[PDB]
Amino acid sequence: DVTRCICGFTHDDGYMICCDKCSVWQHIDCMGIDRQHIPDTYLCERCQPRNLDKERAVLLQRRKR
Amino acid sequence: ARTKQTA
Ligand SMILES: [Zn+2]
Ligand SMILES: [Zn+2]
Repeated sequence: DVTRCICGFTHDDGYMICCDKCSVWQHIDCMGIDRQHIPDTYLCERCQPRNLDKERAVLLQRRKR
Repeated sequence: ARTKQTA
């Protein structure tokens, strides 16, 4: 029941994905996950470090509040 | 993966 996305927003935007290791939920749009290409296994950006555009995530989520 | 699509 924990949300921790790179955008920092805690609302549910209608399409989220759960880290298989730490169980936090993230918005697929923020994480650049294509709804047509959901992976079998998913790890968040802490459990599988990688670079993402945080500012893009924030601006996308602002208009979803 | 586990996802959720809240409507
Ligand atoms: Zn997000
Ligand atoms: Zn994780």
